[PDB]
Amino acid sequence: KRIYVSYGSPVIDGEVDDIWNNVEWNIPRIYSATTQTNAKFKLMWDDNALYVLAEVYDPVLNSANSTPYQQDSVEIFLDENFDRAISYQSDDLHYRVNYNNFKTTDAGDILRFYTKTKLLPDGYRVEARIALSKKPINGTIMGFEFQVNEADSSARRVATINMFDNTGNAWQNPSLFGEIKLKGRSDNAVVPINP
Ligand SMILES: OC[C@H]1O[C@@H](O[C@H]2[C@H](O)[C@@H](O)[C@H](O)O[C@@H]2CO)[C@H](O)[C@@H](O)[C@@H]1O
Ligand SMILES: [Ca+2]
Ligand SMILES: [Ca+2]
Ligand SMILES: [Ca+2]
Repeated sequence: KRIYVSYGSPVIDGEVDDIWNNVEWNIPRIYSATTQTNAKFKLMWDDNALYVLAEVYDPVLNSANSTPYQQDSVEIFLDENFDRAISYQSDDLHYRVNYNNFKTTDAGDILRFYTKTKLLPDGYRVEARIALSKKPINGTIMGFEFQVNEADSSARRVATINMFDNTGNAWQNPSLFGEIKLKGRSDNAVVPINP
């Protein structure tokens, strides 16, 4: 299915901008296995970028495994041109950041990826910017996926949570991503914001 993304320009600092409160939480509900770990994320776009704000409830944080996706982490997938190819094109993106803000790319220039995290009681927050290369406009559709890796005290991934793909294959297959449609940018810009 499809998430409608509002226009707006958050500050990347791991803090919840006022403007995030005007936008709805998306709840990923596709669990590989049962787990106490849950998550929610909000999206926003501006002329230059896509923005993700993710909160994970996860009582045990682990990143001791040297395999990135075997650490408690979130992953963001983007099919920017909306090709929906069955294998990764050169505009496809697959990014990951752990609760300590350690970033990895599986596909795409990591110079486009800017993140902050914050430890919360019972979990963590990720706040992420992805620089877009196609100038987005109202009505732009992109393919998107969101994933949480849940690791336990044995230093190994024990579960995944996905928004859209239930088949383990988003890392290989962009056609599996869901859809985001960008809306809400004014046609006139601003004028004089009066004092
Ligand atoms: O199914 C094993 C497969 O995993 C690839 O790792 C994936 C991971 O399974 C997935 O959940 C996450 O989205 O992305 C990584 C992409 O690295 C692994 O790299 C393959 O060698 C392996 O066959
Ligand atoms: Ca912020
Ligand atoms: Ca693509
Ligand atoms: Ca965990």
